[PDB]
Amino acid sequence: TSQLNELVEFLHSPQPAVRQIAIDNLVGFSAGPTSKVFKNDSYRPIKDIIKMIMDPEHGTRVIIQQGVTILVNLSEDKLVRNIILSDDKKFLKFLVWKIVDLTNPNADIMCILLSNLAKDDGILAVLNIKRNSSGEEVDDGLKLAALNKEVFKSLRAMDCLMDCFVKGYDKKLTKYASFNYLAFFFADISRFKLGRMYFIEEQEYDGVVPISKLLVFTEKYDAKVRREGVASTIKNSLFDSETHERLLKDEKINLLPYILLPIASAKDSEIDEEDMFNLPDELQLLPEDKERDPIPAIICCHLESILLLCTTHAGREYLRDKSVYPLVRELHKNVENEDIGELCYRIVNMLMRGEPG
Ligand SMILES: [Cl-]
Repeated sequence: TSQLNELVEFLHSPQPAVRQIAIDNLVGFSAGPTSKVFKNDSYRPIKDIIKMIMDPEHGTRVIIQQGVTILVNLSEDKLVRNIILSDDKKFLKFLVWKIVDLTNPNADIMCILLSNLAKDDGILAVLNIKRNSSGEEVDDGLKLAALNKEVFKSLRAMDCLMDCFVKGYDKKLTKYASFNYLAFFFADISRFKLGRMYFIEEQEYDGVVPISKLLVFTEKYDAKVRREGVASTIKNSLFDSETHERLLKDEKINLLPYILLPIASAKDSEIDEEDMFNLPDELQLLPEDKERDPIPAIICCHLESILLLCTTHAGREYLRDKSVYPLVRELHKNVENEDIGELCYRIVNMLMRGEPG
């Protein structure tokens, strides 16, 4: 196929029917070598597609679906992501409020787009996106749908996205979405200092430290995406060792048990009675079928978190008192994976150390 260049220009035709036909024929070419065409004329096609998606009148279910599909494919390019975020600031606002709209059938692929955009630090703007009110509202030419007041108590976008992920798993808020890929969004945004601070500080709308609301999903073994993203979010949240003592000893957060459960097993582990007594309550009287997370990369991520918590003496004391060493030892014994093994002994190397001077 030759002259795609002519076809892509019809994306900014004044006639809706033309735009409709153009994007319908272009979505197929957004994957693979032919995707180069969308970067023609300083990424004009991408700007046009964004304009099409946000159109309150002509932005149909299909056009949004096809438009977002294209962007998802093209968002692999750093330069494309830059256009999506900075060229027209309102799109990111449009995107996050559409995800929160529980009547939006394209919510999940929008979560995927959002998670891809989180690779760019421009994503940090999300932390500042807020509404004047719930209920229908106009904002910089955007028609924001009314918030469901029963489930969304905040006017801040980040809080609402958190609500979707925490309460919307297994289609519990919408028949259209489970918001799994918000886990990757959380993972990538928590890499940045300002993103990390959201997750480890108490928020106003519910009076809860956000990272605590994600911990339960470390054991959701029918949602690999959720486990992966949450694991990385926990790890990123522990970047500053000066915050470790507070986070570990906050009983409302109860952080440690949800890092340890994925590496704990009922069948394999040999742990003394005295050591078992010191485990967190959640780790005792495990069910007989309790097994470790089978995916090594997830386990290693949990071990990286434990290793981070070994940075301070107070941290190491806390981990030792909770029988983290026996747990790590048995993991080392029973899971023959060199990456896991290496991390296990790095943790022991730290827990072997006494107090500095
Ligand atoms: Cl999954």
